[PDB]
Amino acid sequence: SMHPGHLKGREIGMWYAKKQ
DNA sequence: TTGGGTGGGTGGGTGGGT
Repeated sequence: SMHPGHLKGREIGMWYAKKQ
């Protein structure tokens, strides 16, 4: 409800690698 | 043959690889 999760690859790593 | 640890693992492996 806050993170993508549906992303695959650097897509999610560059979306918020800052975890949460 | 579909990224890498020049990002992290109280994001996850019902996402893929080193």
